[PDB]
This record gives sequence, structure tokens and C-alpha cells, in this order.
Amino acid sequence: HQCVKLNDGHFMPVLGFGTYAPPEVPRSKALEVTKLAIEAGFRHIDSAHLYNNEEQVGLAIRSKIADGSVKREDIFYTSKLWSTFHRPELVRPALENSLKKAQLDYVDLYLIHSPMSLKPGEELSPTDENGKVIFDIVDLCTTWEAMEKCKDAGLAKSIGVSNFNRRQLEMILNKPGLKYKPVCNQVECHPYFNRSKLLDFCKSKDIVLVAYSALGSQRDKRWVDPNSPVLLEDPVLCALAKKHKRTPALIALRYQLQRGVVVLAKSYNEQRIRQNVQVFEFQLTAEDMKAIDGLDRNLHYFNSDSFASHPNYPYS
Ligand SMILES: NC(=O)c1ccc[n+]([C@@H]2O[C@H](COP(=O)([O-])OP(=O)(O)OC[C@H]3O[C@@H](n4cnc5c(N)ncnc54)[C@H](OP(=O)(O)O)[C@@H]3O)[C@@H](O)[C@H]2O)c1
Ligand SMILES: CCc1cccc(NC(=O)c2cc3cccc(O)c3oc2=N)c1
Repeated sequence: HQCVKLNDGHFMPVLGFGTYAPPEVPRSKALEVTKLAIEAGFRHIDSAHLYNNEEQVGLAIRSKIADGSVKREDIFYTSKLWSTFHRPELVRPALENSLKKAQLDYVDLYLIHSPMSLKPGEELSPTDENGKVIFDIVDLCTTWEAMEKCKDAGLAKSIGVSNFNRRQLEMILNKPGLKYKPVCNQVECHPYFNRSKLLDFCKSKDIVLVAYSALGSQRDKRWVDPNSPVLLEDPVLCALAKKHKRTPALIALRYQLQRGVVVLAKSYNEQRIRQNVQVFEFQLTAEDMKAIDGLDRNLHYFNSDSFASHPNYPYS
């Protein structure tokens, strides 16, 4: 039920449903599970142009509005501007296209998906003849201006960023004629990478930290090294789960909630979708918090080193 107030005065529900699924999963699944997530109790729905599912997710949202389950105002829907669209003149059309695909009039939240700008084209990851991705050099403050223009148009209620570090955040915050702060910064966050310093920064600036891969990544072969620790197998989360008679995933999500982090949970399984909303049903002790805090290994699951060269590469 709980929401946090955003620095533009809108409210963001603190538990969000992640909708990304690999290309293998049929697109119809995005429709089904998103309706399930809404039926379960989620009111915050995270998507993006990249995820190739905005048609299905928007259809689920429209279906739940139209069967009378919720109203548009109950749903907090997030889309993301992809990095082939960072040139300012490309920002508003991308949003419009996302809206046309999702069949909604506005998103509650529009994010700059990543700081590292790509070559503009009809392709989503443009690669040259050797298969290397072609970068673009764009001053992200101009991207931000185009984002602010989307806010004034009513196309996005709130605007924020994702995968930005301290430097990129303050580069937006120092911006001359800044009309709107980012309400939020959506970054990878879980017990093996808690972002305690980044989070403290944000709390100072009134920017919500939004955790993704907060259950430990879906562990795609393409992006994640399978030898990395499995977060939901962690001994301390398994211990706390048996102690509270919950599950490791519930421990992880509650961990974020109690340290003031809005947390995303992806699940395409109906039982886990309905289980994840029990995060509001129990609390961890300050000592449980301490023991999870102690798991921090500054561990990225998303291996991005073919982009280290990028001037805007987030964690240099
Ligand atoms: N801004 C960014 O760059 C960025 C990057 C990555 C992700 N995201 C967003 O964050 C969302 C979530 O992150 P994510 O995709 O990395 O996945 P995640 O939330 O870390 O979840 C990972 C896996 O945990 C499993 N799981 C879910 N609930 C569970 C439970 N109660 N018990 C045990 N296992 C459970 C799910 O498998 P089942 O489906 O089988 O349950 C899921 O595939 C994404 O869907 C996307 O919206 C954003
Ligand atoms: C300058 C563009 C650029 C350059 C280098 C890396 C990236 N990052 C990604 O490939 C992403 C993968 C992804 C995957 C699943 C869900 C997401 O939400 C994701 O988000 C991403 N940004 C972007």
C-alpha cells in the first residue's frame, strides 16, 4: 500500500513489478503476468523501450482499468528513454512512441535508461563491421532539458534517471535553468551491492533510489557470469528466511524497504508474483538489517566491460 513522496510532489509506490523478460519468453507472457501483478497488489510497473514489451504491459494495465479493478491513477507506470535516443530532438518522439505502443496518454515516470549514449538510428544496439557497438557523444544536460519538456507537456508526470553515478547526478543537479530535479535514480541494488553511499547522497538530494536486480538478476548468459554468487542461495538470507518463516527473496525486498529504497521485483511465475507482495507483512530487526548490511561485496551482476571506453560509463 505504501508510497513515497517524490520531490515533484507525485507519489511512487515503494514496491514495483519488473517486466523485463529475455527475447525467448513469448511476448504474450508480458500481458498475463502484468495482469497477475496488478491482481496481486502491485501498483508500480517498470518497463522500457528496450524490453520490447510495452504493448503487452500497457494492454494489461488498460485491461485492469477496464475490468474495474483499478483506475489509471492507481497505477504508476515507468518507461525508459533508450540510449540511441539521447539527442534532444529524439527524446519527445521516443516517449510518444512508447505511449502509442502502450496505449496510455502519459507515463507516471520517464527515465533516461543509461548515461552512455549510442549512435542514433533505427537499430537499438548499432554495431560496426567488427560487431563493436558505436557510441555517440551527447551532453546529457541537453537530454535532461528535452525530458523536462516532456514533463511540461504532461507526457510524463515525473522524470528521472537510471544507472547514473554521483558525478552524472550532480551534473544534472547543477544545470543552469534546471526546471526539475530527477525524482529518482534507478540502479542495481541488493545485499551484495547496497549502494549505501550513493543512497545517502540521494537521501541528501531528495532523489529516490530505486533498486533493480534486487533479487539478484535473472542471470542471463549473455550478461551475467554464471560463476557469480546466487543471491537467493546466500546463507544469511536463507537463515533469516527460515527465522521469519518467509523466503530469501522476501528478506531481500524487505531489506531495501527498511533502508528507504524503492525496490523492483521481476517474476513471471504466478506464485512468486503473489508471494512478493507479502513484503509488507513483516519486519526485519535492526540486527537483521545489520547482518544483511554485512553481505555487501560491491558486486555487479551486469557485466559491462565492452563499454568501459565510454565517456559516460557509469562506474568508471
Ligand atoms: N534500469 C536498468 O538498467 C535495469 C536493469 C535490469 C533490470 N531493470 C528492471 O528491474 C526489474 C527486476 O530486475 P531483474 O530483471 O534483474 O530481476 P530481479 O527482480 O532481480 O529478479 C530475478 C529473478 O528472481 C526470481 N524471483 C522473483 N521472485 C521470486 C521469489 N519470491 N522467490 C524466488 N525467486 C524469485 C525471478 O524468476 P521467476 O520469473 O521465475 O520468478 C526473476 O527472474 C526488471 O524486470 C526491469 O524492470 C532495470
Ligand atoms: C549507451 C547505452 C548502453 C551502453 C552499454 C550498456 C548499456 N546497458 C544495457 O545494455 C542495458 C541492458 C539491460 C538489460 C535488461 C534490462 C535493462 O533495463 C537493461 O538496461 C540497460 N541499459 C547501455
